Amino acid sequence: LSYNEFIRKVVSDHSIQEQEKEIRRLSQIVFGNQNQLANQLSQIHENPSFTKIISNTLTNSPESFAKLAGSKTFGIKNSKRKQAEKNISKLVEAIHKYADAVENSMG
Repeated sequence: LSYNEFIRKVVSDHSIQEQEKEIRRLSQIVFGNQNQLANQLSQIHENPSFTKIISNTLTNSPESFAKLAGSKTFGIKNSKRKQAEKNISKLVEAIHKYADAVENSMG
């Protein structure tokens, strides 16, 4: 309702939106579905304290959520699979940034 408040909201809204976009881009690479983690994102949005649990699973057991993009044949990962794996770290970071932005907007 105040000018400074409106500015803070604009910036806050913006950082949320930019992370959502990057999460979609990275999810496409990791899982082949830019909305693969829609459930988890809305869960985090509702309660950002769930971010640690979800992030740990993504880091250590990503195929709990879905099969990774690409394939692995007799232990040999093709190029799509290698790119999927190499983007998990940045997907986790984007989810942490999203959670931080949501957590900050709440106050």
